[PDB]
Amino acid sequence: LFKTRCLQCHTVEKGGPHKVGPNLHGIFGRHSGQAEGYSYTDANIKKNVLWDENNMSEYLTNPAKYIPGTAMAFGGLKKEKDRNDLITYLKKATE
Ligand code: HEC
Repeated sequence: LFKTRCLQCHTVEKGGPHKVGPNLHGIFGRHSGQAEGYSYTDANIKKNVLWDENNMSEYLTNPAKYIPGTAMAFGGLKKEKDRNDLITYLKKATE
């Protein structure tokens, strides 16, 4: 899932040297995009959007990825239940 869904930017482990989406590492009592990313440098962290929830279930279930209200163009994925397994994997990795 994560491998092709949401690998391009993100990671989950290791290095986080560069670029992209830094790794989420744990979405179960997180507040915003918070990791050893730098990158939240002008929004989300200041908002402090709590990630331990129900609205997230929907927001992550859909190709939308946003507890804070909004949007879409991660971009025509669609479907089913990729998030379920992903959040499962993060549970096993984190919890
Ligand atoms: C590359 C274009 C991305 C894809 C594909 C997905 N995400 Fe993402 N995400 C991306 C970045 C660069 C960041 C860091 C902050 C920023 O916007 O600069 C994020 C962050 C998140 C977060 C943390 C909360 C936040 O920072 O807003 C979550 C919970 C998240 N992303 C989830 C997520 C999921 C589940 C995706 C597909 C199933 C996904 N993202 C795709 C960049 C990109």
